[PDB]
This record gives sequence, structure tokens and C-alpha cells, in this order.
Amino acid sequence: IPPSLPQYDNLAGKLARRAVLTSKKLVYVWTENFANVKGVPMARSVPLGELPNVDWLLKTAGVIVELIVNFVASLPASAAAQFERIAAGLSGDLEAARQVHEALLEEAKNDPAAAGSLLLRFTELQTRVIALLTRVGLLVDDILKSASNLVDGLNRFRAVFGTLRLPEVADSFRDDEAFAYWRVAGPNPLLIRRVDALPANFPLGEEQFRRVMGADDSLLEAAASRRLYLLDYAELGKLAPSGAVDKLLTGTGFAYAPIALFALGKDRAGLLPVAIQCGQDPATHPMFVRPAESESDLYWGWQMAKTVVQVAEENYHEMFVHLAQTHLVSEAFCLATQRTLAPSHPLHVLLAPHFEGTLFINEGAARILLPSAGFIDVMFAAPIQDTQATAGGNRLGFDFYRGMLPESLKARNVDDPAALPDYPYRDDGLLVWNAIRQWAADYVAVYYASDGDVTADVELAAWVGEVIGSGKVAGFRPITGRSQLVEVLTMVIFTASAQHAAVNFPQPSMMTYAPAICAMSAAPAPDSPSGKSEADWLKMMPPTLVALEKVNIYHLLGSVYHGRLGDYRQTGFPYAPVFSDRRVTASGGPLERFQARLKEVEATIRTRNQARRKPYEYLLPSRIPASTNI
Ligand SMILES: CCCCCC/C=C\CCCCCCCCCC(=O)OC[C@H](COP(=O)(O)OCCN)OC(=O)CCC/C=C\CCCCCCCC
Ligand SMILES: [Fe+2]
Repeated sequence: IPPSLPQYDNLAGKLARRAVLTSKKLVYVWTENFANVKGVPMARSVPLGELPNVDWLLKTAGVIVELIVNFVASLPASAAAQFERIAAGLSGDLEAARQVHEALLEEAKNDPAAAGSLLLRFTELQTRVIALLTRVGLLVDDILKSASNLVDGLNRFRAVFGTLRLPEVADSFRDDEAFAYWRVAGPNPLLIRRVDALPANFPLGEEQFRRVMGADDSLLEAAASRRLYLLDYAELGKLAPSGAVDKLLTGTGFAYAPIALFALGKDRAGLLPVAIQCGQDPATHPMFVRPAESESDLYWGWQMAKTVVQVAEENYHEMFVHLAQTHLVSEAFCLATQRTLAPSHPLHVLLAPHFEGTLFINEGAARILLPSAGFIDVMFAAPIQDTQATAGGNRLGFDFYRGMLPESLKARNVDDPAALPDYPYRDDGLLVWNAIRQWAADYVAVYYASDGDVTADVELAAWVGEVIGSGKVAGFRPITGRSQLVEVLTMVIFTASAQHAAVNFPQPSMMTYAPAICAMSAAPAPDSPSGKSEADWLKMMPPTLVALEKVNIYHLLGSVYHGRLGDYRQTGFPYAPVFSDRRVTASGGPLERFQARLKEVEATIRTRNQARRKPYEYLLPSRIPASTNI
């Protein structure tokens, strides 16, 4: 049976669906008082049908067990003794669970007709792997309680990896061009903007600019030729505390809201860092200017200033770009969808796959990552109550329309490949955005023939109402026609899939090594550009506990690829197609066209990567999950 809009469904359909929605609303319940994320709309609890499937669980547990084994193996034999039996037991039990899963799958295959008799056993396996994860929880608590015993000046930052290979950034982090390239190809491709005139509170002058870029360049010429780009972290607010923040677990930490200027040379061959101010007030933050190789008295001040930017970057990236603007946005769309679009509504069928695992992973962020003494309280400088409030405020202020990729690119004046040629997030992102848009256009056209079909759809009206109201999605507005609906669906889908991928999957290769990036520093911003030493810079590096949590959490969160954009098949048993409607699934139809377009996009991106200075692979469709689930 094809899905239907409520105004067209037959009566038995209409009453069945309104009763289903009355039921859904008892199961999927809004709160703004979820523990550790006050003010953000959340599910009160995760319904049974929203727990992760076995396939996700085995993937996630697999990575976690690899990390446990790696940790235990890095310990001295004496310390390892406390944990070896437990670690061996987790490995063996996970393997046992894989085998149960594989047996169940082969049993279903031997008699597909009898496969419904297996569903309790499939949920029993889900329960079992979740219980395995509870045991992991207990082991993590124990490791952390014994952190003192277990846990060029940087050897401790290598040691925490065990036998995991250090990422490339461990080699290249001090390099100026590499630093600049984070701005366009790193986990946070969103903050960088063109600058036409400098902020008043960033008094970089003509003479300083020419010192760096050459006597034949100028601020005026560079600005006018679209060669100046600014990173300004003012929006971090309380994520950049004024001073020292003393915590029990990590001692004294600092973070920052700096401003940094980058420029292209006249040949536009690449972005170069020009100047950094380590906070918003120039009266208390001197100007650091890019030093020449011979200026050994400026060298370490400049390394310190870049580390200041990178501290700000982890705070901005993780709390805003990643948690607030992917995870916590998709939370709202998940809840509105289940509460207001009947399961037989075609938009429910389309969107549900894009929220698989979202409620679960988000409850995990709040319960595990955000309480006092949790990962974020360890890894991020600000008091945890300030972090929670600031991330939440950022989610609440995120404008849905202004946040769409093309609008973002335009508002920041970074949408012109002629002016800023090397911007992989922009160029690959647009390919994926546009492919999704055509799919959304095609799919909408199946079910909505007129703008009348959009305005007369009472479920869609209720959905918009809940997204605006209970969901507190800023900038969302009434949907009055088909083209608008398409732009909306494109954004909801892109957000859930590609955007999350682009800002989540860089975590292992770019964020696991604390000297290259960390959301806390152990020292104030450099007080002068001149006369700093390696020892002054080393003082900024975090306590080892920070590094230990960092390598493990960022490896995990970027190593689970579950589901794939466009596949539209269940990702757990029985792995059936999402769509039944032959208008969607037919040969040469909307779905096949979307699938084929994504492979075209993949081929284009691979071609682009052969010619890039470094490959950018996060927006390869083959590496984009349909949902935000890790
Ligand atoms: C950091 C900023 C991220 C921002 C984005 C956050 C958004 C979404 C991500 C939310 C992710 C939520 C957390 C991951 C969820 C994993 C799937 C899951 O649900 O696992 C649940 C278990 C059990 O939970 P429970 O509450 O009973 O006990 C917590 C400890 N009191 O949690 C973990 O395995 C702990 C984290 C494993 C950390 C790495 C294992 C390290 C083992 C090796 C040695 C470790 C030494 C430390
Ligand atoms: Fe994520």
C-alpha cells in the first residue's frame, strides 16, 4: 500500500492514522528539562523502538572493545592485571554476540516464512549488547577512578594512543599552511568568512600586513580582491572564560575567543595565517603577526597564538558545529516527525530513516558526555554549567534557513570558487546538497501536485507547528508551497546525513592528538609576541587525563559508519526496503536516479581529490550515513 496525504487517504485510513498519532504522542514526549541539557528540546525518554538495532550495537561495541584492549595493552604489566580479565571477558562476550546474530540471520534465511518467530531473540540480542555496553560503563568508571596510577615534552600525548597510529596532524601541526587549511577542510568549515573591513576591535594595520604579505600588497588591495578571510570566535561567549577555571579533575584551565586573519596570495595558491589576536579586547590581547623563519624570538609566541585558535576551535566545533547544529537540531525534527506525520504519510516514510539512532545517541551525549566530571567537563575548559548553557543557547539561536549550505556560503562571502578556489567543504557539500535537493523535488512531486496539496495537508501543518513551537527551531516558518517544502526537506536531510558526516568524521584524524587541538589549555594566552620559549608553549598542553579521554572518545565517534545516504533499506534485520510505492522505487525512478546521482558525485569528488593538496573525503557519499547516530 502506498503512503498518502491525510486529505486524500480513505476514511479507514484517516481514523487509523489519527489514532496512531494520538498513540505516538504518549510515547514521544517533549521536555526542556532533560538532565545536563536544560532548555534544549529533547525526548523525555527513548522509546523501545528507538533503541539502536543489533547492527549498530555490534559496530559501536566493536570499536569500544578495540579501544579497551588497546588501553589495557599500553599499561605496565602490573597495572594491566586489574583490567585484563574484564577486558578479555568483554572481547569474548562481544564475539559471542556476533555469533548469535550470524546464527539468527542464517536461521531467518533457512526459513523466511518462520522468521517472525525470531523477533524476541533479536531483541534479546539487542538487550544483551546494550548490557555489554553497561559493563563497559562500569569499567570506564574504574579506569577513570585510577587515572593517577594508570595515566620534546610531548611523549605523554603519544603514549595515550597505545598502538593506535598517531594521525598525520601529529607530524604537521606546527605548519602555518596546514593551520590555515583547517579553516576550509577541517571539522569546522563554517566559521571562516570573507572580510572587507576589519573589526574595530582587531587593529591590524597596513604595515603589519605588508610585513607578512609583501610591500607590494596592502590591506586595501587584498580586501578588494577577495583575498582576506577572518575567523572570529566572539560567539563562544562563556566557552571562553575570562580567566583561570580550577577543576578537581584537571586543575587550572583556560580557553579563548580569539580573532585571526588569513590571506590568499595574489596567485590564490593557498590560505596563509597573517595575524592572531588571542581574545576580543585588543587592550589586553597584543597582536601576533606571522613570523619569518629567521625570527626565533617570535617563533614560540606564534605557536602559542595558533594553539589559542585551536583551543577556541575545539570548543566552537564540538559544542556548536557538531553538537548544537547537527545532533540537537535533528533531535527536534525526529520528535516532530513521529508526533505529527502518520507512519503512512509519505514524508514520515522518507524522513524516518534520517533519524535512526538520533534520540539514543543524543540521550547518550546528555547522560554520559555532559554531566559534571564527564568527558566534556574534563576536555573543555569552561565550567560544565557554562558549557551546557552555551551549547544549548547556540542550538536555540541556530536559524534553519540562514543555516542552509548555500545561504551560509553566501552570507560568509565564500561561495565563489574564483575568489577562494580551495574550499573542499563548499564544493563537495554543494554536490551532495544539490543531489539531495533533486531527490526531494522528485519525491515531493509524487505526492504533492499543487501548492494546495501542501497547505491542505493538516499533518504537515501540525509538523511545522511542532518544529516552531515545542521544537524551538529558530527561523522555521509556515510552509505554503512545494518549492519551499523541497528546500525544507533538503535541509532536514542534509543536516541529518551529510552535514553531520562532514563535522563528525574528521574527529579521528584531526582531533585525537591534544597538542594539535584541545578544548582546554593549562596556561593563559601568550602575553607577548616576543621572547617566548618552547617551555612557555609546553605549559599550554593539557593534563594527561584530558589526552586519554580525547583519543578514545574522538576515535569512537568518528569510527562508526552506520547506514548510507540514498540506500534506503533497513539497516537492521530484516533489511527490507524503506519504500513500497512503485512510483518511487521503479526502474529509472526517483530513488534509482538519486542513487545514481550519488555515484556520479562520488566519482567527481575522487577526481577533485587527485588534484587537491590533501584529499577531503568526508563528503564522499559512500562515507555519509543517512542519519546522525554517532
Ligand atoms: C566530546 C564532544 C562530543 C560532542 C558530540 C556529542 C554527541 C554525541 C555522541 C554521544 C556519545 C555518547 C557516548 C558513547 C556512547 C557509546 C554507546 C553507548 O550508549 O554506550 C553506553 C555505555 C554505557 O553507558 P553508561 O551510562 O552505563 O555508562 C557511562 C559511564 N558511566 O557508555 C560507554 O561505553 C562510555 C563511553 C565509551 C567511551 C570510549 C570507551 C573508552 C574505553 C578505553 C579507555 C578509556 C579511558 C578513558
Ligand atoms: Fe556525531
